[PDB]
Amino acid sequence: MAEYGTLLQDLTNNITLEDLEQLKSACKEDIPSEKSEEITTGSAWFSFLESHNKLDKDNLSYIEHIFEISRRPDLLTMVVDYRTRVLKISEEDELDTKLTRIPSAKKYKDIIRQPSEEEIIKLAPPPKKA
Repeated sequence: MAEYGTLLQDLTNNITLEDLEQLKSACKEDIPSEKSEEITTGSAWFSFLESHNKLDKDNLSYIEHIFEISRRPDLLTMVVDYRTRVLKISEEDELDTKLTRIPSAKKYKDIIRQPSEEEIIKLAPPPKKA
């Protein structure tokens, strides 16, 4: 999920305001013009997209299309290459399986799973004054 954030950020880094409008132009059919006005960045778009059902942490099919229909294979390439690269890392077997709440396979949330890994938390370099 983090790589995905950076992925979008990476193409966003290569995303020009002009290029975005091209994406937006292509997205005129998928994304509303009322929101296109505030899409001054790939981040602004992805954020809107994220805020909406246009872009999940792993769903880039619609965006990858934008990058495809638009004449900017450089951004698409990052998304495309990332798709496989992160997929090659996060080699999930239950990706094709639509099983959600399956205590017989999937793990329930009755157990409290904390995301704060305080074990390897000392490896972070925060800008706090000593």
